[PDB]
Amino acid sequence: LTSLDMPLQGVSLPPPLADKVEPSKLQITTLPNGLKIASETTPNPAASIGLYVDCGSIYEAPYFHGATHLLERMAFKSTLNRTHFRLVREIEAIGGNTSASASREQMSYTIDALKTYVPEMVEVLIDSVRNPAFLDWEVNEELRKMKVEIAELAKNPMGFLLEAIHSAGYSGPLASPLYAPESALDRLNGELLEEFMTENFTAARMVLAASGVEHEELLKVAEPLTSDLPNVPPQLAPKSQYVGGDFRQHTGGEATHFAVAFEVPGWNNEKEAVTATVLQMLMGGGGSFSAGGPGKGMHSWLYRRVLNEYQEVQSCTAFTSIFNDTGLFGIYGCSSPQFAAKAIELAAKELKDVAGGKVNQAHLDRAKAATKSAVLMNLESRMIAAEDIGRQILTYGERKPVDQFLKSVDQLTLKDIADFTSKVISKPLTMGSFGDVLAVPSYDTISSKF
Amino acid sequence: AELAKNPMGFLLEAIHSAGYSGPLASPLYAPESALDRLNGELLEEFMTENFTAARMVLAASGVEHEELLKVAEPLTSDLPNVPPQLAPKSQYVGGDFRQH
Amino acid sequence: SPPPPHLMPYDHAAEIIKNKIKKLENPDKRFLKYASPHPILASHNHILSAPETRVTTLPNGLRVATESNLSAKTATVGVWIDAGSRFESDETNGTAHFLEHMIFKGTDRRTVRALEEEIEDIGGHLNAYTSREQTTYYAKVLDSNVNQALDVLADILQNSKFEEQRINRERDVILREMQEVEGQTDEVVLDHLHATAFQYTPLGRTILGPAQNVKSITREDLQNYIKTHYTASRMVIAAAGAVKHEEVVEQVKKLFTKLSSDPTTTSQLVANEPASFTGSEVRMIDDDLPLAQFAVAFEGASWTDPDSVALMVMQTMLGSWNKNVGGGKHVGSDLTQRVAINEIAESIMAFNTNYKDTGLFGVYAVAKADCLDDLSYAIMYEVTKLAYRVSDADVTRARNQLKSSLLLHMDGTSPIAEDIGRQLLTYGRRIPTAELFARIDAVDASTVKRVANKYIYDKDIAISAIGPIQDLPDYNKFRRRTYWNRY
Amino acid sequence: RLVDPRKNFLARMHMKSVSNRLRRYGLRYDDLYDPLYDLDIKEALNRLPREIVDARNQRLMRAMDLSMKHEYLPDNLQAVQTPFRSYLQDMLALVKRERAEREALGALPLYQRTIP
Amino acid sequence: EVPATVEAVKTPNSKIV
Ligand SMILES: [Zn+2]
Repeated sequence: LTSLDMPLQGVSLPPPLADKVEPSKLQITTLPNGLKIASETTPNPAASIGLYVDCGSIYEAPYFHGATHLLERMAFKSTLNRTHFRLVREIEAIGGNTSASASREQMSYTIDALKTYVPEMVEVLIDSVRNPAFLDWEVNEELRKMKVEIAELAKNPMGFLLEAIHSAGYSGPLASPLYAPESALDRLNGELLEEFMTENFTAARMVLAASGVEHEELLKVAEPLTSDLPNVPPQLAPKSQYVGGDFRQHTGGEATHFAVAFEVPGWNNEKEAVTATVLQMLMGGGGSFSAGGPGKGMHSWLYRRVLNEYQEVQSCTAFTSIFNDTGLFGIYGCSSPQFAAKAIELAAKELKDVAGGKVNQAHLDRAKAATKSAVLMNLESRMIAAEDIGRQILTYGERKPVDQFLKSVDQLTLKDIADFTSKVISKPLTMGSFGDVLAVPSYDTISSKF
Repeated sequence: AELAKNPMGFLLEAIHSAGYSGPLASPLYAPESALDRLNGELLEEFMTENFTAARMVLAASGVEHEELLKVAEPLTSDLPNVPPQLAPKSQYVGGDFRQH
Repeated sequence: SPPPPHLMPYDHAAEIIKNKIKKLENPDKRFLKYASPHPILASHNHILSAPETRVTTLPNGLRVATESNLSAKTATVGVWIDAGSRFESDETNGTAHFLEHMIFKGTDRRTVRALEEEIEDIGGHLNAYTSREQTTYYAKVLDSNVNQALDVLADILQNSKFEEQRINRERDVILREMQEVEGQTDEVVLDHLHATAFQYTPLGRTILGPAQNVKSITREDLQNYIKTHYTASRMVIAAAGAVKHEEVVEQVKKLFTKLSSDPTTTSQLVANEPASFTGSEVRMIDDDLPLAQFAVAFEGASWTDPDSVALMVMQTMLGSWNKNVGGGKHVGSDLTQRVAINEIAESIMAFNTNYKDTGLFGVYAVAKADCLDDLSYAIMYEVTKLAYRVSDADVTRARNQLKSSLLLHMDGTSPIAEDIGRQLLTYGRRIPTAELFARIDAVDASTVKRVANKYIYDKDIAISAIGPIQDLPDYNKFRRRTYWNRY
Repeated sequence: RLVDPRKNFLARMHMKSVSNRLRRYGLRYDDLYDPLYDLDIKEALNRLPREIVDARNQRLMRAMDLSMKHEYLPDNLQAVQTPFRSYLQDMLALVKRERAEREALGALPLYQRTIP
Repeated sequence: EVPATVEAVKTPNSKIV
């Protein structure tokens, strides 16, 4: 043909889009069985359709340990109406991509394709979640690849520590592992998965959020496939109690790790969530294992203090894991196997320093701008937009505007940062270490620092 | 590897390190990471500075003292007289073990 | 009397499994209405509408390209430069990467801390990336700070200080980076593949360069590099998101005044120092690594060659896969099917790399030592099959997947700005989606066979392997497996 | 069909003779289906629950022991045999259906026989 | 010092003899 530097002759060019497009408004339709369908029209030619369920490992207790992550692996397999092979072929015929995510309190199933294939996407997604066949050979295959997915867990110190301190920080449902032990998997099978899914996957616990489709077409395709679902009355998620705790696996060798965490308010309580996010940005930090790209957190308190005043540190940053009614704010760290005590001292001192009020307004504005730009930028993505719609309609049912969050960020003073950090570290701490723990101090000594 | 099969001894070992701080919290059963570094020279350095005469007792039940001394003295009298070192001090602090 | 068929435990289990199978025997047709496993070529030039991409050329040859989304709250603004390691010399090799390290190190107006404090005070991000033929510096900022980001970029490009102590500190940072070339084995394998495939050409040099060059780097070296290469006709300023073309053009006209205007032009540079392919291999045998990684490649196509689109379709046909993919045994790609069905790799990935005058088309795989022989057979078989047997269904499915991936990956201001800059550098224009789709659907089975017979059939290959690779087949066996003697 | 015992009496004699020959050894008709005969049988057997396959294998061992000894089952044991109780045919048919679906869409086979 | 194989693996050479 012609070289790509010359325009192709005889091509029908569609008219250009306007430089200013009026945003669309979320439409939320509730079915009599309690299932909510939401969508927003989008100018780009991509559609993201997801199903979000308020099930998770907080429902496995006591007899379904490991069911959530197995269900995550068993997504988009053989249905009662279609084989796995046929379903993969239908997804690939329209250039689609599937994904499933499992959390302690939420599961999601998403498909992404061009917006002209919405009926196929909706049909394949509902068949998948409503009609799993749970064939024994498919379950056994996904269980072998679950053993690898759990054994390679020790290769991610941040993730391993995060789960470990979730286990050591709570007592009730939140303490149930999201990565079940190997003994807990020799019991799981197709009958168990079916019994678990039928109990928890109800219409009033499920949201169909579709970013990039007209609501009329989505309703026309999805209504005949979800109304059959019966009305199941709304139960209550179980309660979890935050306690203290220490996690310690002395493996020996080198390259110790740790994570000191405290309790923070959940997603409910909508002024302090923000105080936690802005705190996380304020401490900030970085992985300290790679570099490249200014503005990623090189001038936060954690970075500028540890990585610019004390060498031989392999990782140091802050994390956050907020649930509906509770959360975990903490600080990571790698250090060196004998430098561990000094590392924990540094971390505790930093928490105490922001607790007292040793942070100036310049850093507060810096962290505030970082929070606002992080939230606004992460909404550039269509995937994140759809997932946010689904999660927020599952949790609040409203999809609160981002502007309210932006004002709370810009209503934060130093007195707020100070009182919240003071409250957070006045409560029991969750300590977790992984590697060589012999030189790592005790739980009591670290607890006495705060 | 064949130690978790006995919960008694496994817990008895774990609560030594979970309750003491310092030398007495050092495992008698080392993890399978300090083993990849153990070699004959590391054991020879450990033995030369620890297996000294003043820390050694030769005890016999069923033997006469005379010829026992007769045999033992030429094989041990040439050990150097080294000063007694103070025992490393441990501290009971209390603590918690756990593994699911 | 025999027992009834639920007394014995095994009979009961047989009954249960038989009942499940009968349940699967009768499908429900409400869920079988729309989706089809057969791929169909579809024309949907209506949804393909997009905002206009405005391109303005300044009097000095500078180009400003914007994609306006005024509903967006953010923007991405940056500079894309037709410069990289390929346009250096042997003794200057590594200078571009050193400049990438040194560019955020302060200017006459701003010191390192001022620059970081200005940026992260608005919550912005500053990114620098250099490759063999392309260099880009860009900022992700809120809609308000477009002018500030443009000022920051113009200042760092035109008025950098390059302090000698800063240069010496970065010298040791980069020297340690060279001493720590490990842990990223994919990047190492591709570097060695480039080095052996493009032997004795500028394209074969690494971005990092040799240690003696970084040791010898001084201020005047960096200033001479910027003077030689960062010229108006080689630079594109690209903005996407909440930006107006006119304001960006005015700001660029105000700020980008003291450029170089060197007459050196990229087409002449490529002409006098061309890149050629040399059939060859490098085998880094290390029997302590747990996994082997290798790449096999043919000489590919340049950016502007019409066959590049067909090579993209062919790359989609070969596909990519790793052990965490759920349905590798069922995909349209026969290579992925073979790998997933027989468990003969940890990961497989087909690549199509384009440059100004040549390219690389090949497969990268990670596998255990004992799988290597079968894996190599499968890769060569499925690549050579493209010259002999191509089904209409496979090429249709690959066309659909390629169009979908091209449109789906283009989400966010940063990917759009990168697409604008890359296209303006490689094509001289941003190819509209309808034209790209029309070029893609012109690739039929006969087109794939023709392109494969031009690039793959009976052709020299370049191999780069590292790890327990003693059972990886030698160069003659890979070379023999490029044709089929039964045809 | 002519192979229907209810409709054709010749098929009734055939089924009676086959059942009597199977009952002398305690074998089910599905026990005659060998994994080595086709990869479809092998796949169907691999998809069955373990206790069923163990029962099949035990019946095969019992039949081989009887055949080696030039003996039949005792009549008390023969009275409780169910020679035509199936455990394999439905799974075999499902495997065949999946194989045909793979072939129709142009996919590679999930398994193949070795060339001797 | 660094052995030759490590140096070769760490430094791709486009001037191979
Ligand atoms: Zn670098």
